[PDB]
Amino acid sequence: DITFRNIRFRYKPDSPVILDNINLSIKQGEVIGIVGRSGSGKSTLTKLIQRFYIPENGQVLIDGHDLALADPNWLRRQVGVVLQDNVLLNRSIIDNISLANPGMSVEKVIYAAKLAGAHDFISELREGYNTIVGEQGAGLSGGQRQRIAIARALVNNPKILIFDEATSALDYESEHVIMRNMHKICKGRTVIIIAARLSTVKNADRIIVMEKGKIVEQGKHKELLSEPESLYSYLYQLQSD
Amino acid sequence: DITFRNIRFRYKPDSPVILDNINLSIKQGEVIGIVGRSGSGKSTLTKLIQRFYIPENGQVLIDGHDLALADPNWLRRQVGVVLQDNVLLNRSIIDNISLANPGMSVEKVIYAAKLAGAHDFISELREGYNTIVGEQGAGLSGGQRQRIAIARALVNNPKILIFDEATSALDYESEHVIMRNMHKICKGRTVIIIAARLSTVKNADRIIVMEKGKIVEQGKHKELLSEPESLYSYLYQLQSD
Ligand SMILES: Nc1ncnc2c1ncn2[C@@H]1O[C@H](COP(=O)(O)OP(=O)(O)OP(=O)(O)O)[C@@H](O)[C@H]1O
Ligand SMILES: Nc1ncnc2c1ncn2[C@@H]1O[C@H](COP(=O)(O)OP(=O)(O)OP(=O)(O)O)[C@@H](O)[C@H]1O
Ligand SMILES: [Mg+2]
Ligand SMILES: [Mg+2]
Repeated sequence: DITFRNIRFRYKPDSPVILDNINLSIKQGEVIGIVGRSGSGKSTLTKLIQRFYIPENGQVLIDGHDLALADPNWLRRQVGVVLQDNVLLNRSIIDNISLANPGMSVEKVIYAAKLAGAHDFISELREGYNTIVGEQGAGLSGGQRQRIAIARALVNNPKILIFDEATSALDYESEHVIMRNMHKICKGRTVIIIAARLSTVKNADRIIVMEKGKIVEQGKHKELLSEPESLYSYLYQLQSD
Repeated sequence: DITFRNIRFRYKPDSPVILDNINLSIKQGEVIGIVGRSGSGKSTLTKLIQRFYIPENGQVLIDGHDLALADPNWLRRQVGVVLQDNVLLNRSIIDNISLANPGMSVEKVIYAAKLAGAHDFISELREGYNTIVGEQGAGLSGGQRQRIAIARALVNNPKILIFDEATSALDYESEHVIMRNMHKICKGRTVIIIAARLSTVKNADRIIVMEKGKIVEQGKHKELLSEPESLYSYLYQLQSD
């Protein structure tokens, strides 16, 4: 349902090759984890899904549609991206979550906040969902902001959801709620998670290991650990050393 | 050399109490980990060490100097903070690292970059340290940007170095490099590390567990892990399973 075929990418005609002959099929309903060293090409890979950039070689396809000849506006709607950092607008928490669709009532707002694990702390603020967030973003803490951003992205409701280190600063309990809810979140859609914390993607249907712009290893968490000399094993065994 | 006595803090006279009756002493040269749930008061604690805000009861002292009497110019040179997200200026890597002390010898810049684990990727670039970074912050990757920021802070050379989730989006190898270099990073200084990944603060001299604006637990990695009912043990058990 999402296909990378013979993808070769570099940023400038002078730039070194960033993505080197990548081939990948991601079928609808799959949770895909993407791991690898800092600078290996994880983010660049997700940018071709959005067509901020075009490859010099190969094709990107969604549902059999070549993105190179697809409608620009159509593609924008299909992809929702949650980054590491998120600025919230100087308005209420409910308004911030409902950005993509007001008129959508309090219940689907709360459900989105319950999925993101935000409803608890919002209920215990005095002003509640009517709490006006900062003129810069953070009248709240980093993780609270980030959970509001996740709740908003769920309301946005794209058919392709990209988490780019979205949870890596959240505490284990907070991330667990979101990863526990991943079964409801990815119903009828594709979820792509780029993680530095390997434990985040432990239950992905497929984990992709990037190195120097190549998909170097692949499989489930336990399948990747079967080879002790694998790159995935080396990073995993660095958890506490 | 860092003391909190009977600290009560809130952000506004309207705001609820964030930090309550906190007492903390951190001697010179130590490496301190701070852990806790999102919204527990970790960032707030470090904000008072810079006097962005002032308490209603209690005192903050650095090297025996009450911050109510401190020179604001002095304190900024004393406390250097690396956050989760960092902006680079649209100029060369060496100009970005050198910002605080330009004209400083090139091998001191390179040394700081080696401690951050940035030297290897910078050298592999076509233009090396002379590479003009993002027309935004980064024509680099997030983790590359982050390691440049860490190097920049080491060059600032503060007596107190605060990492607020600075490594949480770094891969296990890049973070391991920084933590192995920690024994050189904290030569003649104190280092405070806020992390969601509890493995990051494993070898810290002391670990501080925050919960709802209070220091609930305090000790060494395994001393805290030994407690059958402690929050630290509960949070660690959420990592492995
Ligand atoms: N705008 C850009 N122009 C030129 N090169 C870039 C640009 N953005 C990234 N790169 C380069 O492409 C390579 C991969 O970058 P990418 O952001 O995809 O890596 P990443 O795996 O997401 O890194 P991290 O894990 O640190 O976020 C790196 O060598 C990086 O320097
Ligand atoms: N600028 C601010 N104004 C008012 N309240 C704030 C501000 N920053 C944080 N708070 C509130 O103070 C409490 C503690 O915030 P703090 O940022 O210290 O938590 P934290 O432990 O750093 O969380 P995280 O791990 O998510 O960053 C939270 O309940 C938050 O809503
Ligand atoms: Mg990236
Ligand atoms: Mg914080």
